[PDB]
Amino acid sequence: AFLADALSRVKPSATIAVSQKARELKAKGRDVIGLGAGEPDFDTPDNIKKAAIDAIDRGETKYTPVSGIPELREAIAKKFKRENNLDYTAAQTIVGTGGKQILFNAFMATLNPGDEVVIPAPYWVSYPEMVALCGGTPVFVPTRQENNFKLKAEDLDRAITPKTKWFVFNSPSNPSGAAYSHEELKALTDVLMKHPHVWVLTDDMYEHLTYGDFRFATPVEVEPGLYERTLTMNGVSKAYAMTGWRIGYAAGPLHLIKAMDMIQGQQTSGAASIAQWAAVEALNGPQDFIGRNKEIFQGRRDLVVSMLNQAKGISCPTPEGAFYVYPSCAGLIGKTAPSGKVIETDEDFVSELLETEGVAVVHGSAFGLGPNFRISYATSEALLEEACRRIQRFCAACR
Amino acid sequence: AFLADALSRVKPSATIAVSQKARELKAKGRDVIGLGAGEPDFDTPDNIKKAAIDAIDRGETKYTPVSGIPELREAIAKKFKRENNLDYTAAQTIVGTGGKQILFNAFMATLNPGDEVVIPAPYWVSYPEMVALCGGTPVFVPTRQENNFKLKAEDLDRAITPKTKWFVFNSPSNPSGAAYSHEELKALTDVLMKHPHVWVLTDDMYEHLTYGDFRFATPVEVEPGLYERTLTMNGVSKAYAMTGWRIGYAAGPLHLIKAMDMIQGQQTSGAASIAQWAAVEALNGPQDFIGRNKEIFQGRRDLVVSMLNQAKGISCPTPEGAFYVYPSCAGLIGKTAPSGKVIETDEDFVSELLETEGVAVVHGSAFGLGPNFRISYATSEALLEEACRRIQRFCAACR
Ligand SMILES: Cc1ncc(COP(=O)(O)O)c(C=O)c1O
Repeated sequence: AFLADALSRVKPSATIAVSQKARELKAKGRDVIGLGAGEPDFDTPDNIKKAAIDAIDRGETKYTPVSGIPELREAIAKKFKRENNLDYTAAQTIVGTGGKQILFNAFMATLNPGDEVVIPAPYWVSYPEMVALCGGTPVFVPTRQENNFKLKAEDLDRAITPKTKWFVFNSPSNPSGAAYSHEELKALTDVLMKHPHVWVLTDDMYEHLTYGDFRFATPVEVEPGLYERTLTMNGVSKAYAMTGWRIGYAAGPLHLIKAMDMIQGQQTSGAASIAQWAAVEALNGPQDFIGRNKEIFQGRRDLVVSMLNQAKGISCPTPEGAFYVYPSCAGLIGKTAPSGKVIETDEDFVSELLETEGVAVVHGSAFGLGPNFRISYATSEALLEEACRRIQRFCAACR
Repeated sequence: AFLADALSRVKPSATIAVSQKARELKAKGRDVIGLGAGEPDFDTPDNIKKAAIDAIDRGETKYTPVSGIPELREAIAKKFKRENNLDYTAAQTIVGTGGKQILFNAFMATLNPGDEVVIPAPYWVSYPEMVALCGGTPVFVPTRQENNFKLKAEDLDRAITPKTKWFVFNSPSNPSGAAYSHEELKALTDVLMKHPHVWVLTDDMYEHLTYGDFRFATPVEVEPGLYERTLTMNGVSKAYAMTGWRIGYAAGPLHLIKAMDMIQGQQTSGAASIAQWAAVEALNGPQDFIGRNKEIFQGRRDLVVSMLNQAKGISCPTPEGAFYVYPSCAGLIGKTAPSGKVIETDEDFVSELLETEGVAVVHGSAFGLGPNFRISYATSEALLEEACRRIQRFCAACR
């Protein structure tokens, strides 16, 4: 037909559908609280704004090298050494239009029909969509809430086959907020060292959003033996409240970086020049924003964890990173919502919650693990408190 | 293998190669004049820069709708009506990270194995690279310099087969600077009306760079019968000297725009927010920059054409738009260059010109039609004059 056969491999997005239903409820006058934000509710710090404005003033308005301006590729190589104790040259780095484009082109540069990509559940839904669009086969490995949504080494090992090309490792996790300690990650790298053909795609986007005394670690830092088959991907979107600017980056083996540069050159050429100069300042400038926001987010996390565990039938683990919680609604399965609807799935729970209380969350089965739902607490404490009060009232009314 | 088989369908780029030898020669201390620019030498106009700075100041730093902020999509729909007398709603528009991403995802959203894409030669080198990467088959149809590189209806009709899905229409053209009059375009749309399965991808990027009394016309304006199978693509890169900002756009039928949006959502999630607000001002603001640059560029064109036609063995047509000339070196084929090397191909002419005179151009066979070479006159008149003198000296020394 006219559209590519490949598009049929991509399942419709439950997350966009939730945003759409919420938007429809607000349009007809309902008081809706959205709990699906994927971006901080803070503006970009002034120092980053000023650097962008400076680049505009100087006339940095021309095409950049496809893989990034040299100032930013250098800043990225230094960040990987300074923050993650990894050794990359600037030539091993690539700047994309979002971390999204890094992941997309890593897959488009590598996937052939029959290639498998191991994706732990719950997963960010864009991961299997990209793999499927690029023609690969997602292979999902479920985690369990009793293990705080973290992968068991034995489950990772069973999922790997000679057809496995990639293992996607996202810590801290969207949607669960789970974050692997050094020792938890070492158990997984020990498995990967037993399957040397499997490349590792590590999504470190939420590196700087971690709570308490948790210490972030990335796969090649934990296992240097993974250096020649890992793409270490990160970005400024979450850490620096720069989601709109679209700057992500990665570092890895030269032959992969060259292949992604070739595809990126056909797709977008380099990322917006002004946004790249902004990202240079984000990485090289003062880092006070990071510490300030850890405290703000930890308080929001604590509020939501406290309130959700008071709700009838709800159980909420305490996450260690990112700004998501992944509570279970297992205690409400089989009960009758206020509307009369029998709650048979987490999708029923979430759609009844939205209609009855105007609180918009995403059901866990959309991310590969239920009966659960995701809440993003990247919004005000007043809105979180009001939304959790409504969730408490809704759950108490289920019979 | 680890890298995707699709990558092997893309031939290595001669445009990057020549840019490599020029950079290398410059490193050895040669005074190189580069005539392979693809971007205005002027900076982004101040009104656009100010709009960008305003957007930064007030915090337009969040994720946008994937297809673009509503202000820009509305500005695009209004531009297509005001400037091209086309009727599109804002829902029919899509904003991408460069015109490249518009073109790339038009193909990625549609191409299946065996789908053919008719590309007139000389062609922008990225067109067949995109088609091949996405699995399509480029089908080249040569034009003649005697027609100033404008396709004849009979030639278009002979290249269309039942497998043709796309016809790529780039006017004014990179590399040739040819621009089809309304009359000349009607000859091709008359053919396209007889082949209803062929969609039209019209790349109007150089719309606002035309000379003399020429009046730009776009296919759907010429033939409204093509409305339901054309993607009308354009951008701010060339007209507003915004190459580094990466904003391109298109309008077309909703079923294609929605497919392109789905793919763009997986790739970038939407263009840099600050750059979208700059492009709002580009389209809606004063257009004095366009008119000013027509005069400046026309004078550069006249200078380059006249000097090239004084170079021995060179024949330079007068382009109607863009900022390229596509002179023939047919008169030098078989002569011996100053080095003593016999010029067999235009690739030989171009590499000898670079090595002997330090002038960097791109050989015509890279664009599918020779013996020719492309010169960009988006550079100062002093540099064009000096480069053309060197070319004259080189050509005179060919025996
Ligand atoms: C886990 C994860 N990876 C990658 C991304 C991409 O972030 P961006 O493309 O905005 O830089 C996100 C954003 O939603 C994310 O949550």
